[PDB]
Amino acid sequence: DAPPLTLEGIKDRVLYVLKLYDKIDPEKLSVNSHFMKDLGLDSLDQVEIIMAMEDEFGFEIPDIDAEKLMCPQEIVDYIADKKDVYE
Amino acid sequence: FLPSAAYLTHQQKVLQLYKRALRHLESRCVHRDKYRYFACLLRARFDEHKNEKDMVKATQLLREAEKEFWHGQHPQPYIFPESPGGTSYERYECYKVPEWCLDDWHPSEKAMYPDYFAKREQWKKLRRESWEREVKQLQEETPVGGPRTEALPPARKQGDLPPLWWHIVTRPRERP
Amino acid sequence: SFPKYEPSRLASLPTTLDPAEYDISSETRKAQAERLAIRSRLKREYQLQYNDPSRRGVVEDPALIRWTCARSANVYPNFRPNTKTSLLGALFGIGPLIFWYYVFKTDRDRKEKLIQEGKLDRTFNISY
Amino acid sequence: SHITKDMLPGPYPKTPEERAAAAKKYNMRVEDYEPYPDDGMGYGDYPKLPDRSQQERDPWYDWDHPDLRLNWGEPMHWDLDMYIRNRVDTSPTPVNWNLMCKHLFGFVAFMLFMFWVGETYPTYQPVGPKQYPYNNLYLERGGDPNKEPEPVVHYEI
Amino acid sequence: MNLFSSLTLVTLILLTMPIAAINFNTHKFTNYPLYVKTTISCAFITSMIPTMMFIHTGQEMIISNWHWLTIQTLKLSLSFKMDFFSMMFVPVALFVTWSIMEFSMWYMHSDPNINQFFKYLLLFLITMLILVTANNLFQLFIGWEGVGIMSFLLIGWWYGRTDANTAALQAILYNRIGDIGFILAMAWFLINLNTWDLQQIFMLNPNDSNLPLMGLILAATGKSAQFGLHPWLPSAMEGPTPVSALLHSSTMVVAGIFLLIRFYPLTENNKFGQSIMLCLGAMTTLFTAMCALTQNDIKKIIAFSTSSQLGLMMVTIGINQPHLAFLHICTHAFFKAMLFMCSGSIIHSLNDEQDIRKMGGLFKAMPFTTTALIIGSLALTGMPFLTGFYSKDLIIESANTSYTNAWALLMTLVATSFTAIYSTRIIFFALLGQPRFPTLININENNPFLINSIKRLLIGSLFAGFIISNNIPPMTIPQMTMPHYLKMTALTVTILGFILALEISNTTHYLKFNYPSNTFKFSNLLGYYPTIMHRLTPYMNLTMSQKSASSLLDLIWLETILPKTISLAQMKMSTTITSQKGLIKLYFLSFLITILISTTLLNFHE
Amino acid sequence: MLKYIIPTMMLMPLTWLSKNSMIWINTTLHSLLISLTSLLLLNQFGDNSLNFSLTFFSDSLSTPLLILTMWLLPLMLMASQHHLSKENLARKKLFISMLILLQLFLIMTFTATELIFFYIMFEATLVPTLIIITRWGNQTERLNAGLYFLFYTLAGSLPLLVALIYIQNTMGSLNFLILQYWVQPMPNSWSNTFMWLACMMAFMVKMPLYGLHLWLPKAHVEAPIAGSMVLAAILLKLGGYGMMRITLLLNPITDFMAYPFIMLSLWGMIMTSSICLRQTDLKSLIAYSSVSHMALVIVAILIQTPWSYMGATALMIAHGLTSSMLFCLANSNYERVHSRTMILARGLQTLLPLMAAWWLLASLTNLALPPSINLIGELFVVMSTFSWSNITIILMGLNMVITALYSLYMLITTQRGKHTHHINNILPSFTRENALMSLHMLPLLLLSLNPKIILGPLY
Amino acid sequence: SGYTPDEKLRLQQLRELRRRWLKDQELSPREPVLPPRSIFAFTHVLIPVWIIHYYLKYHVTTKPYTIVEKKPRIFPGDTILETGEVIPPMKEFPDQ
Repeated sequence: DAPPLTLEGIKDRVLYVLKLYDKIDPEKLSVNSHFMKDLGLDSLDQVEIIMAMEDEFGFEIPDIDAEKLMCPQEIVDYIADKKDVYE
Repeated sequence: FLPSAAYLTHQQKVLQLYKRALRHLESRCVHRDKYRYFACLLRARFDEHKNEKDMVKATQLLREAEKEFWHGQHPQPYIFPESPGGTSYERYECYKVPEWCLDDWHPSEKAMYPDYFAKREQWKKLRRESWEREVKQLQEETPVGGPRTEALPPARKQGDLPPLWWHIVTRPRERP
Repeated sequence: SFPKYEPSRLASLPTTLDPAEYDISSETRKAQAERLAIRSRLKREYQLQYNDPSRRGVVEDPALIRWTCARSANVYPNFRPNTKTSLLGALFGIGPLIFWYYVFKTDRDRKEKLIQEGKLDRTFNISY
Repeated sequence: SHITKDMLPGPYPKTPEERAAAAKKYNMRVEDYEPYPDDGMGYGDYPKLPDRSQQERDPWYDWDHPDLRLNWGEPMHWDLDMYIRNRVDTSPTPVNWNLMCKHLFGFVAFMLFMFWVGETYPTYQPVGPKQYPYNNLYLERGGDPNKEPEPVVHYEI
Repeated sequence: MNLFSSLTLVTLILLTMPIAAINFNTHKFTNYPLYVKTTISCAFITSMIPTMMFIHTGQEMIISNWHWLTIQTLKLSLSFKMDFFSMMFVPVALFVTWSIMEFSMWYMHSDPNINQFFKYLLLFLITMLILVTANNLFQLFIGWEGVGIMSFLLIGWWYGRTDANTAALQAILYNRIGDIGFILAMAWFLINLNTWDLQQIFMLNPNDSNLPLMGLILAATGKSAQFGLHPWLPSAMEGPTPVSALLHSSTMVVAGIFLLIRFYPLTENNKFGQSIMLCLGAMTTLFTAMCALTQNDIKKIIAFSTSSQLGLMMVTIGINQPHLAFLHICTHAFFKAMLFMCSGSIIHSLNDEQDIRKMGGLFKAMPFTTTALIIGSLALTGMPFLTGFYSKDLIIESANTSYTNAWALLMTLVATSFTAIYSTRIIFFALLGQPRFPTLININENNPFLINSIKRLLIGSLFAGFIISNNIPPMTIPQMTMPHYLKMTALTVTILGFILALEISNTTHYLKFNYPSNTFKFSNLLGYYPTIMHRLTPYMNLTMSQKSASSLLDLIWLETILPKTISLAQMKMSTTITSQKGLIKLYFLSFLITILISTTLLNFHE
Repeated sequence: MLKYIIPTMMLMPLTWLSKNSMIWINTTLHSLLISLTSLLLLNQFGDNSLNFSLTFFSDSLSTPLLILTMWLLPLMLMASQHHLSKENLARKKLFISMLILLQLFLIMTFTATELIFFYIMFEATLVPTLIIITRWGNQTERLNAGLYFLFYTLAGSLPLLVALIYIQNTMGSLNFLILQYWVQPMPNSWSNTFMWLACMMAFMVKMPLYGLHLWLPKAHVEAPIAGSMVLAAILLKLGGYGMMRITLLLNPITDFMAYPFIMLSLWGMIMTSSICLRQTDLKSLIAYSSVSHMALVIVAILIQTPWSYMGATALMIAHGLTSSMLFCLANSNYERVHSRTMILARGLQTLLPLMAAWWLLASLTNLALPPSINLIGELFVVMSTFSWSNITIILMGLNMVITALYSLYMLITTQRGKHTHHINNILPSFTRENALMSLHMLPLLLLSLNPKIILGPLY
Repeated sequence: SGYTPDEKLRLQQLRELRRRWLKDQELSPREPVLPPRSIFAFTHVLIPVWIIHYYLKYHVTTKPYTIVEKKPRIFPGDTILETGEVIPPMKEFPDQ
């Protein structure tokens, strides 16, 4: 029992649950858009978003990674490192 | 206790405390709605005396926070079924056969699998060809005599693959 | 609000309330950086000697060999007979021996004098 | 090969050269190296460690030996064989240690005490004994077909 | 009867073909699971007959052949007896394990080491059968250690996973404690009664029944996960799922009290022993009851539940009522086989979460296993009046109507209330709440194998307890004459537990943030027993083996006492004698002192 | 039996005048033929033992041990390649001929008429094993190990000769038949105590007991596989055999002076099981296992029940087979990685899949596999010692628990949990290792079927 | 904070290499593998029954002290099959 993933679908689901969140906009919601650069939201709220990622996908990401995600592209890249779905 | 640096940060210590407190609060609180309530309560508790610019008072109240947190820990946390100490923890290690093997098959089994073995052979030639001169020129010239980090710069200038790539790229899938 | 979590040799002390991760002066910063340089040098040497495609044999850790040779052969030197070590040896070797010897004295004298009286439970006691 | 200077003869005196060569051979900081000291218990001049090392060394560091907690270069602990996971869990307990042992022993003493109080205070019900018909199952108890038949009978009440 | 003996021996022998078949394969099989399933079904259709012939007939017989070591006044052959409980207990185990074959076809469907798995599982069944059929006690010992080591292998199936081999080591160590108890009983039997043969044992029942009974108690607590020797049971739940189902549903978990059932004329006497029986079982029951609250691992929850049921069976052995305990074995076996199978179906269908944290709303998420789990946890404590009514409630009726401890009855009281309340808790946290598990769902249980397995075991859970309880001869005097609040008291305890857990769930709905009042700690950190013992006693022997054995008795001190003194003495005598510098006057003065010391000191002429 | 001695004299020059790549098959084949030829031995019946000549007589104590020796030879003779294939042809011939000469003195030792001949062939057994382990020890202290071995076994076995000449000139001839008929109780003097302590102490040293077992770990970690298996199985069980024969005389004082040997045996068995629980260097674990089982053998000898003797000889044969198998497993691990340690080579469930079956089966045979001969021996010894004392069952069962424990840890340290993924030089499982394991364990299960052979003369 | 761009470059090269490796592991030549080259239940339920029923009659009953019953139960309303006599039944019940 193991349905394999896809790159586009996991990007869509990450951007989906980001768009569910409050203090950002659905207007300019880019995968290639950082957090401290243009959005200005908190590092505290950044790790809240990290926790939302983990509670969707059911595994920890460690602390030395947790400093250095900062954007949804590297989020999708690191969960693609974990689950390793590269057809 | 980290690969790149030596000390975390003050803020990184506070951040790890926040993540572990949020995790232990998950494990304490069922039904998810009062959990969202108490999570906003703890977010406000960090909002109480966040923005001070002291050092000694900051680390002192952080110590007292650690004391009242080690009191307020849940004893059997809901760790995910991939965590160390969890439920899987290399659950499928039975089929995590390493990739240095499989050369010692009988060649009848190589006649069974022609295409994968020929492509692994050209991977191996790619491994051996781009190995000594450039990669070891980087790893013998480009750092200081003290390395002072566990990272490595890529093959950033001209040519081949970034150094020491083999047993990190060529690894099992972690899920057969 | 808390009894400060007394540690023991069994119960460990967690990494939060150290409290040595608080007044981290630049001497200790320098020491942690030196320890990081140590681990960096070790893992760099290992990863050099490890990823070689022409390499066939084992990695030959001298730390494991050093621990084994210290644990087995490098015990008998260095030795000095201390009075505390000698008394602890004669207590941990002869104490239980004379203890079980006294109890075998006791049980055998009781059983042999009981069967010399003849009042054993030997209604049938074949498989001796 | 294997140089003789990678064994460990001799103890910790004297303090410049022994600690120097220990930092050399053990790959450690000089003040981080600690002799035991020597007390006639062998031990050579082997390093003293922080001595827990297994519920320490948190797993997300991703070192080289994952089920050994090594790094391929370490002072391995002298008593490492007791330390490894699957052998002894040296975790920080959630509560205490003395509070744990005292309340467990108190619970055991309480339960065994009430067991002895039960052993002097049985249950019984308003029921007499069983009036077995034939001399309390004689000839189907121990036997004696001609030795001792005994006159004893119940009277109906 | 040639028919009767022949059919029992072929129920033995049909569980011998598949192991040697795949060891004689030298090919590639595909439907070896189907082969094992159909031969277990064949074993069941053979073993259904002799029970029917038994209750129709009686004729309670023993078979024995292939003797070896007729050495002294005994002889031991492969020797087993088909009697009442040892005959009707076989088809229950066969049918339960047939369901487990189905559930293992589903559960391990994507893991191609299934052939070695079914070989280990079949050999475990064979060893358990050889245990439960025997009267020659050495064959009991064979089956005893064999199911211990097959339990080791099935727990440590997943190599890797330090939890697994840790658990398996703990289990096998506590089973060696069972082994020392059993061999003490064996030694007393050999030396005093010339053999270990229950015919001769029950022909000559002595009044000194103290040392073998203590051996029996130690074997019982080593096998049946009792107070102080329990914690290998949740540790054993750390294995795979149908592994745990077979391992602690029917097989391997009742075998300790099975021996005490088997020795019932031996334990007709020595009321000191039955007092120890019931007090020990009450201790297990309430201890695992108080530990059983506040736990969030479903396998460990059902482990605590079956430990409590084993405690009630120990009570049932303590009162002179062995046949109620055997009926509880059968009902409990069907019951928690079905229960483990249901919960494992849920967990494997829902991405191996397994935890009550992030479990809640699974009502109307697929309704088949929800019906299964509510029939299970309702049949727990015996909703009147069902299969689980009969066993547990005749247990408590005979317990209250006896010369009991007057503390053990209170233990059964409070622990029956406690198993009612965690039954309510496991239902409410498993099905009824809000659905808490992440998105990208795999919500399905469509499988013909699984629906037929759950199907046939709940159908067994409806009828077979009543069917077994009816057509058996009452080997005891039934009490059946109770005052007020002595027969209704089971229903009273279960309904008050339902109300108490109902208001616990009402407080669970609220938002309060209650504080850990340290009964929380004592109930959720396992009663502190695995923590304290597994940090104390491994530290003891491993510290003494370092200090005393390694560095203090054998190596360094023995090499100083025997070789060193001799070798250094000879070295010093050499360096004193042969280190004479080469003079001449010294040698002739040595001649002179030799002549003088031979003449005048120790004379030789006189 | 002379028809068993003389083909071994014929088997020696076979090795010499066979040529290159021709010695090996001839020696292996013909020693297997001798295994058939002395499988034909067991004619023993009823009242007496099978007794043919002034030269020879064989008990059913000597029968399974002699069959075990000649069966263990060709298995070993195949086992000792891969470490002398690169050596010289002449040195290879010297090695194989030394093994054959050692077998010859083993058979001479087992079928001795008078105990003087037993002593001569006893130290004749002693001498070539030294040469084997010293010429091919393959570790830096084979010097110290051979030195300890020869000095302990001589200087413990030295007053035995004096005591045998004393029994010669006090009671007529020393043949075991007439000594069986001309025994008489020699009561509590002090010279009787010294003489008993001399004979029993010599064979104590041969077992070894706990008091001076220290030569035995070095003699198994610093020896090749052939001398290791010969040493452990045939030499230690030969010491037990010799004590079994000499203990027929000197019955009246063993109740007075047999107490402290029982004590040191039991407490040293417990301490040996403790010390093997923790150590590294996997090869040594089998050696301390041997010390534990032979302490159990010694307890079984000094209590004097026929139950005890039958369990003793069962434990002898079973631990001989188990320890030789487990030595060859450790040799296979040492051929894979050049470590000899315990924590380095890990994993090996993935790699070498049917090697796991043999490790599991070996740890089962150490674990007292429930119909195995090992459990039969341990069980009957526990029976006889619980007859001897009602309180010593505590130490026996504590030995049982720790025995299961260290056998299981010996299993799961090496072949459980994680492959270290840096070794990458192991060859796949050879047919040689699996062939040697099928040669080890099929006879053990056959003897587990009908064990009326392996029970001793008090059957 | 975040990555240094050297780590970004290194990691994107490892993106390309790791994707190429895991795609190369995905084989499909349309053929991964290639090989170069009632009565069932009848035997498996009759044949051990035949062998054991043959074994349990002749040899094992010529061994004398072999398999033995616990005797059937006879009641005061029964009769013996082989010899043949009834048992005189029990007397009056009354005041049941």
